[PDB]
Amino acid sequence: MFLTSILLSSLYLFNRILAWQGNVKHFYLFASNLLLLFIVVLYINFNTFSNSFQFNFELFNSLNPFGLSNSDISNGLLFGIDGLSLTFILLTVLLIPLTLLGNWYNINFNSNLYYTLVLAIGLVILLNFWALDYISFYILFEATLPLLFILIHIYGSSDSERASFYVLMFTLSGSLFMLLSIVVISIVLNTTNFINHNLFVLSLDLQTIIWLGLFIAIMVKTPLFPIHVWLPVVHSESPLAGSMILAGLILKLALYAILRLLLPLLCEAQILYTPMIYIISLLTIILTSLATLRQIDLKVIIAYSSISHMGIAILGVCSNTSLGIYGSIVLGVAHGFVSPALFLIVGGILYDRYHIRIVNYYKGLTTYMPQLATYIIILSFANIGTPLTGNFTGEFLSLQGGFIRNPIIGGISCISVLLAAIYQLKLTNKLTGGISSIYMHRTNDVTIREKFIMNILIISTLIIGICPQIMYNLLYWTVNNYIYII
Amino acid sequence: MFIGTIILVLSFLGFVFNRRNIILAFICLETMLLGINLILLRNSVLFDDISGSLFAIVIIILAGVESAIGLSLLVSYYRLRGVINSYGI
Amino acid sequence: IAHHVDKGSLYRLGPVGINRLLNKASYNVINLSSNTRSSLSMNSMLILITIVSLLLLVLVMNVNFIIVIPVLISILYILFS
Amino acid sequence: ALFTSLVGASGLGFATKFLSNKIRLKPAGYYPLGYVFSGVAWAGLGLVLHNVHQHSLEVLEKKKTAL
Amino acid sequence: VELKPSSAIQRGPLNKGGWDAPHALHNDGAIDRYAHWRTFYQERFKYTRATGKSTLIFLVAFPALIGYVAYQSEGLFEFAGKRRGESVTTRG
Amino acid sequence: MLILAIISLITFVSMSKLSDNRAIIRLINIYLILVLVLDSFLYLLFLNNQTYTVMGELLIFNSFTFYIDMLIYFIMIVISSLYGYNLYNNNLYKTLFEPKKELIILFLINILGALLIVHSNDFITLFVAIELQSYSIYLITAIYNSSYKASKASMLYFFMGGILSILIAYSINTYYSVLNSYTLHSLDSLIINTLDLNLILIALSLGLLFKIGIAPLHKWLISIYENTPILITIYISLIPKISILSYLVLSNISINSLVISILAILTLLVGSVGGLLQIKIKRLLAFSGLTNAGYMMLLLLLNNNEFSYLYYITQYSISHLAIFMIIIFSIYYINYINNQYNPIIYVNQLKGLIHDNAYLVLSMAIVVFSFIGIPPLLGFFGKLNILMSILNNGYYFISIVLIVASLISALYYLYLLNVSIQDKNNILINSNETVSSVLSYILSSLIILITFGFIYNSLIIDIFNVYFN
Amino acid sequence: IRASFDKAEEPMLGDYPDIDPFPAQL
Amino acid sequence: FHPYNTLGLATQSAMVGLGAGVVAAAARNSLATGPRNILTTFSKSGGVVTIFTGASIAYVFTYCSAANLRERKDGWNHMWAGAATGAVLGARTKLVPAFIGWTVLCGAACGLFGWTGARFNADRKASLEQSPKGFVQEDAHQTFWEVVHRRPLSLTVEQLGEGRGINAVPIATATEAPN
Ligand SMILES: CCCCCCCCCCCCCCCCCC(=O)OC[C@H](COP(=O)(O)OCCN)OC(=O)CCCCCCCCCCCCCCCCC
Ligand SMILES: CCCCCCCCCCCCCCCCCC(=O)OC[C@H](COP(=O)(O)OCCN)OC(=O)CCCCCCCCCCCCCCCCC
Ligand SMILES: CCCCCCCCCCCCCCCCCC(=O)OC[C@H](COP(=O)(O)OCCN)OC(=O)CCCCCCCCCCCCCCCCC
Ligand SMILES: CCCCCCCCCCCC(=O)OC[C@H](COP(=O)(O)OCC[N+](C)(C)C)OC(=O)CCCCCCCCCCC
Ligand SMILES: CCCCCCCCCCCC(=O)OC[C@H](COP(=O)(O)OCC[N+](C)(C)C)OC(=O)CCCCCCCCCCC
Ligand SMILES: CCCCCCCCCCCCO[C@H]1O[C@H](CO)[C@@H](O[C@H]2O[C@@H](CO)[C@H](O)[C@H](O)[C@@H]2O)[C@H](O)[C@H]1O
Ligand SMILES: CCCCCCCCCCCCO[C@H]1O[C@H](CO)[C@@H](O[C@H]2O[C@@H](CO)[C@H](O)[C@H](O)[C@@H]2O)[C@H](O)[C@H]1O
Repeated sequence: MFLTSILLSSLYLFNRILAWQGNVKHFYLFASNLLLLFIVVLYINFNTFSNSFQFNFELFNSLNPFGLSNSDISNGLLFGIDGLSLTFILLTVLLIPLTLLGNWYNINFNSNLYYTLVLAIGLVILLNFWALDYISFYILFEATLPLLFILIHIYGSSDSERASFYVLMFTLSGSLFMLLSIVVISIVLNTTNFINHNLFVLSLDLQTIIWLGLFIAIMVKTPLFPIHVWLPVVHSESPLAGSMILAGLILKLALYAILRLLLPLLCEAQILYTPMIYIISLLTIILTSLATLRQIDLKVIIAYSSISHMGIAILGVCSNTSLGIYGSIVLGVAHGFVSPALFLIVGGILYDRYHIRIVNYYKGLTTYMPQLATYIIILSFANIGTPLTGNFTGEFLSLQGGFIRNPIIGGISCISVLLAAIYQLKLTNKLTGGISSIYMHRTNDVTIREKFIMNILIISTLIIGICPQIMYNLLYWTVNNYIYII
Repeated sequence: MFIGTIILVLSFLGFVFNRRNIILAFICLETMLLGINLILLRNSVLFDDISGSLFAIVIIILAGVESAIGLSLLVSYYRLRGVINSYGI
Repeated sequence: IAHHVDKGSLYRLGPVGINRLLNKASYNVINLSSNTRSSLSMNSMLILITIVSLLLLVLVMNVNFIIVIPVLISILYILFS
Repeated sequence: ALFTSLVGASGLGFATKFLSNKIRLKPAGYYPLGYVFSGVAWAGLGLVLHNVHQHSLEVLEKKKTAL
Repeated sequence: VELKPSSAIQRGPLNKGGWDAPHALHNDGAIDRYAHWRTFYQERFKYTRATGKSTLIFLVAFPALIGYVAYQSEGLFEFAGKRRGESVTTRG
Repeated sequence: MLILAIISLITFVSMSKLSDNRAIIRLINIYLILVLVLDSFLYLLFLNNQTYTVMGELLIFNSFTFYIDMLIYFIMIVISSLYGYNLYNNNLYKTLFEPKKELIILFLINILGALLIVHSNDFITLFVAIELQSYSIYLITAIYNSSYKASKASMLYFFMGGILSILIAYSINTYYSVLNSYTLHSLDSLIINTLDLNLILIALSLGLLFKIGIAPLHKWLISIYENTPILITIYISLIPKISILSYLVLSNISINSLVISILAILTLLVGSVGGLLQIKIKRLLAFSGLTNAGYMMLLLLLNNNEFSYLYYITQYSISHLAIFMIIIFSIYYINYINNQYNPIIYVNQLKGLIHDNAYLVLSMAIVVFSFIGIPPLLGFFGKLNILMSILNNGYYFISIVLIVASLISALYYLYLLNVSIQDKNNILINSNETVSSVLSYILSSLIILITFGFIYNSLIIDIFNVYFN
Repeated sequence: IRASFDKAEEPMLGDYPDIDPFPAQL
Repeated sequence: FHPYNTLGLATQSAMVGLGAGVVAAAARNSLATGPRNILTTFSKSGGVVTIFTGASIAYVFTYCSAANLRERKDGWNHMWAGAATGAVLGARTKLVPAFIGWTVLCGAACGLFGWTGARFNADRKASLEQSPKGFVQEDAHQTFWEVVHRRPLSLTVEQLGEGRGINAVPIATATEAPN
């Protein structure tokens, strides 16, 4: 057979479906469920007894550009997975169909452009985890900006324009200093690959410099104090898939970037500059939580919580301990289950019904919208880290390791257990509480589409909250590769 | 080396500080080229070389063609406007 | 915090302050070739200034380089203030 | 490989014809023969680069052999 | 020739085509203004003697204190399994 | 091939009326394509960087110059199709974009002056060729003498280009006064160290560089690119910059200059800052050309700068043509025509273009994000190579200024895209007229290269590691 | 009564009405 | 290090900054719009003279002074000099916050400019191109740009310090049974 004939069959079927029924979302949903299954098959065929990278394929080689390279000289972009990358891959295929299905009926102008852009962002994120060299990572790290800008500017809310320039300029700023560090790596080592980059022991004085450019970027993407001011706006004015994709995956890229670029190399700079990281993560936690206590827009509040949980996860991964790695990862997974549910509730339910996000209108949903109340409270108690939910198991483990590295900072950061409860329950009480708002008339309870989504995002986090050990089969190497202890 | 530098400098200054008309600008360009050729021919004599005189004759050709093109461009400006006022280009 | 920091100084060291900073600096850059009355003498004077400034700047930075630096800070102020 | 390169260069050529049709605000299937002409033309371009690279690899290999 | 757009272009209105649903919110007019203000506070924020207090506190003093704490307590504590009499510190 | 073109066209155009001008442009377009196809095998002569001196020692031919020659021809077969293939066969677009008789001759003569510069090995050939490129481009600005602004433009460009030709000749005569030579091959490590020629060579670089808009003498060239017709602006803005920058890159004059570092920094700041408040398109794109001239100035200081220059000049030229072509296509969909020469001036006239032709905006976004340096578009792989070279040679403050300049320039680059994807009332629903085939295919091909040419980067690197090493 | 925090925000109100707060609980 | 001469450099710097003020004054008098003359140069000039002189005085005085107080040559000095220069330039706008802002941000920019070497040029021998690079051969001291497969442990303990997991000898071998 011909590879070209199979994809020509697919493209032909896609053209006919586009021409008969003038819509794509059925084909994209099919492709999304197909990718999920194919990734599951890769997990079936993935050996957990090997720290090596599997399913390697190289692209854009000199000899066979539009195919795959079997050469003895590799000058192209590399790809392949370890168990770390497979974890977030499973998170991304799991979310993409839901990010399309959270917008199945509310997009009515230029719909096919929207579902194209969503799938392109989701596929680009997926391939970023397969990346095995600094340059392929970077060119798939920066490829979401044009699509996010376009998506937000067209299908956004009132203040879409300001949000779109913010997601672009901030992320581009941090990315460019990442490019400088990568370029210094590339003119020194003369090789960029995530296979043998830990062997090369650069001088300390140069690790102290490369680290600054990598960390400037990761401050801007994660985000972290004091570059935490783009996230609330970009979430507030984005379409629902933009918010779900962002909070679920793009903020997890910063964590994958640390583990894959910054720790196996630059070890000595990590163990020297870790206390400055603890300063920054701690300020991120408390100040963003307290800033959340006095906000008015619903979607902005969920956004601030995302900054806090990422800042806890940075305490753990940057702690030089196994439990820190396994917690910071599980935070990223459970966060990418919980936060999309909340952004769905506050961005594709309430905003669809009443077209406003101010808390002052909302009150007394429990009377006419009870099922929405039940989901709000469950997700609120999972967000804050009620046990038997991954957002606790990850909080606890990261605070174990943060306490080990610096006990004072790792214990003064335990107040996140409180402050998360404050800024989330002050809101949940308002929504589920009181007499029905006079400003709001009645509308339907949650429909089955949204109930499907929230029940998936809750079953997944309850599972990893009940038996987190399932994820260890992929990560038992990764908890020890990135530990610099003599 | 002296006379050429002096004509060149004074003509550059009279090109730069001309608030009056434009023919002074044309003239200052031509005088700058003259002073260059004198510098170069003095050096060509002192070295007893020919490359200087070659570049000089080439400058004469190119400067004459420069003035031809410039004075067609001025004629185009004048076609459209009818008066070349003191402070117009 | 939420007002004076998250929406105060941290927008000033960012979108708001950079916007105002660029508003002025662009309006002072372009309001440099001031008079359109004669574009020729102005750009001609700009040649003479630049040539003189580079001859004198190189003179200063031959003898000492830690002195020309403030000359350049102030020039940037004059050009962008 | 050669065949992979030619199919890819033809794929860029179909994208040029398609994008050109859309910039004209036509249907994609306006003048199908343009797809064939763009295919062969870009295929020739990719073929030329294929032979240039082959000649260059041979040269460096010849440098090693005479060593 | 009078320079004007081509007459072959047939133009018309933009109909996004959404189904205009009933009014399920009663806008209030004052709440919306309070929200516009709390949302665009950044474009009116000015430096004064209280804004400066909060700014320098939360961006000079507290960061500097947390950093002094860290860079003193860097490699100090190490008390896994320690026992009576044994010191919990690695330094004095 | 150029010469036989220029010679034949003079006779053939004098014999020909005003009504054959488009067909004659089409002919020379196809002829240039046949040259570029059939004589392109001569790259073999430059194996292992074998370099040749010709006409005595006046000219120099290496792989650098040959690639620049092919690029100038590729530019000149696209710039000619814009005059020889009418977009729409309407009376408006006849009146708007009609070639003159002598235009094509002046284009080819400017091609010749461009190529004599890059191929020059002696200053005498440089002075003759820069005068040829300069005089031809005085006339090209002035050929549309039915406009007031172009008349003003050619006059200023004549005077302020004459002053710089004086500066160049003053520098050459000084070099000859010192050393009794017109050839830079008569330099070497001994003569550089032993003699105080720093002033005498920076004066050459500046006299050449102020002819391309380097700061703080940017304004006059920006007033010219704004005031001249759009299809002339697309030629004058590019070819002179390629020629002079290539001559200064090939001749390793200013290895570690402090003056050049200062001016190049100032260009990145000016071209990034002063282009933010601009409401007009051409001034916006001129400030863009300036900051890119800043980036390319920064590799005059390197001594190994060929790959980074060649990759950036190529993507710059491609993106520069494509964006001006998008602006030309969009004239059909606007509401107000401002002039017979500049139908489109203000950026706010492209409003709502997505609702008229969306794939034109897709092309604009690809091209804009290429200018900004967003991967996997070619602009990333071009600005990356510059960062590699300057950081490999020891410029750090300048790399930060470079990063900062890219960020600041995103704003005036995204102004176009932001207004384009905005919404508009009175959209287009149908139009029985159709844009030309060739110009669409050319625009598409440039878009597809900006997008997918990252696939060939290794292949280009291999060819470079043979023919340039 | 206007408290400290509520009259440190005087320079910023612009056009907004400078209301005298009264808690609803009273 | 070798100390700086504060007053000698400050007097040169002030005369230089006065001269630059004279040049910018004359250039403004020529480039300006309205009726002017040889009198307006120092009357109608927007403080170009005091700008240049105060900046050059404050910058060079602070750099040489703090180079002599810290008794070193480094970037922190250029930061303090840019901090003074920002104070001077920002004193012109008669506001406290803009004065503080001009100081801090001019100081950070000059402080970065001293971090990178206090030059717009390049050293050209400390650079990577003209310096040893790649893998060091045989146990030799690891320079800046050089790469190493295996690093010494004594050098690690010194550069970093002991504790926080990092020790003079590994943990197993330290706690191996003497058997
Ligand atoms: C060898 C040493 C060289 C090293 C470089 C040293 C740097 C010297 C810089 C001086 C050169 C002149 C440039 C000064 C900026 C020009 C405009 C200005 O004067 O700033 C004032 C501006 C005013 O804001 P406002 O008060 O609201 O408006 C009324 C003003 N009459 O202020 C504001 O808008 C508010 C400012 C808030 C703070 C924003 C901080 C942003 C910092 C990142 C800047 C990145 C962009 C750099 C732009 C470069 C422009 C030259
Ligand atoms: C074209 C129009 C026609 C008019 C022509 C007018 C005559 C033209 C004059 C010369 C040509 C113009 C030169 C343009 C300015 C650029 C000069 C330049 O950049 O050269 C700098 C160069 C050193 O720079 P670089 O090589 O980059 O770095 C290594 C440093 N070791 O090399 C140098 O170091 C420069 C040498 C330093 C000495 C400079 C001489 C200055 C002497 C003036 C003293 C004035 C007295 C005091 C003030 C008087 C006022 C009262
Ligand atoms: C006489 C006695 C001599 C004594 C011996 C010592 C003398 C030393 C003299 C030093 C040189 C002083 C020259 C002063 C600059 C020229 C004055 C000037 O006005 O420049 C700007 C000029 C006119 O502007 P103006 O009319 O004032 O209108 C302002 C509204 N924007 O408009 C212009 O376009 C001309 C600009 C000229 C610029 C020259 C090149 C400067 C390079 C910039 C440095 C950037 C590097 C730093 C970058 C840091 C990055 C953050
Ligand atoms: C541990 C994993 C999850 C376990 C499964 C829990 C969900 C089962 C479905 C509950 C449906 C229900 O409780 O009804 C939803 C009730 C309705 O109140 P009502 O009694 O029906 O009267 C109706 C009268 N209204 C209409 C006036 C109210 O809405 C509420 O008032 C909000 C209270 C939410 C209670 C949440 C149950 C406890 C779960 C907390 C665990 C985190
Ligand atoms: C050359 C026409 C340029 C016109 C513009 C079109 C771009 C063509 C680029 C081919 C260059 C080459 O193939 O050459 C590679 C050259 C040196 O090789 P060479 O000595 O010139 O031999 C070439 C012999 N040809 C002419 C017969 C083939 O390396 C370089 O530094 C070029 C860097 C260019 C980066 C731009 C990439 C654009 C993607 C191209 C997808 C087809
Ligand atoms: C509210 C806004 C106003 C407050 C703004 C606060 C911002 C911080 C500005 C103060 C910076 C002072 O920075 C200070 O630190 C450095 C070291 O860190 C000191 O310099 C010290 O550096 C060390 C190296 O680290 C040297 O070996 C040497 O021992 C020296 O004493 C300088 O004396 C000064 O530069
Ligand atoms: C944000 C990240 C990107 C920002 C851009 C900057 C990244 C590039 C790194 C800058 C490297 C500067 O490094 C420069 O100073 C180091 C010392 O530290 C010097 O290194 C040399 O120092 C001397 C002591 O003076 C010692 O012998 C040392 O062994 C070495 O030989 C080099 O002369 C030079 O390499």
